[PDB]
This record gives sequence, structure tokens and C-alpha cells, in this order.
Amino acid sequence: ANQFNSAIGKIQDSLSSTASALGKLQDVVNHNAQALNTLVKQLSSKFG
Amino acid sequence: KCVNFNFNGLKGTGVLTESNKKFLPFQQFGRDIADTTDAVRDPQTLEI
Repeated sequence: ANQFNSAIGKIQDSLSSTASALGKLQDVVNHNAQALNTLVKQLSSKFG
Repeated sequence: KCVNFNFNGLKGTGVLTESNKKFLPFQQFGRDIADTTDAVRDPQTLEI
């Protein structure tokens, strides 16, 4: 009970500081952020 | 009101609303992120 209760609090201190552990979910958003900004920039192209 | 536009030869369809920003006095029109006209100066009197 000393080892387990300190181990959950190291997860809470890591996620409050380091933001790159959740960055696999941030690559879900940023691939969709380039995909919705793809079709906006194609409207300014003259296409010949 | 949604109406048809002819503004100095340039055509479109939209709703005319009042601009709150600071614009150039020599500006005929201006473009959005998709390079279409979202704002245009009135020809007879000075209003955008």
C-alpha cells in the first residue's frame, strides 16, 4: 500500500507536466487539421 | 438579405454587413483564406 499509492501519483505528476505522452492523440487531430486546410488552399489555385 | 451582387464589374451572392475593422482608403476589395472576395468598398460613397 506504500508502493502502489505512490505509483498512481507519479502518473498524475507526469501528465500534468509532460504533454507529449498524449501526442499520439494529437496526431489524430493534426492530420485532420492539415486535411481540412487542404481543400481551402486548392480554391486559390488557377488549375491552368 | 441574400441578393445578387454586381460591384464594379465583380459579381457574387451574399449578405452585406458592416465592417468593424480599419481598412485602406485606396482599397477596392479584399480576399479571404480561399482568395475570394469577402469585403469590398462601395463605389459611390466610402463604406466597406
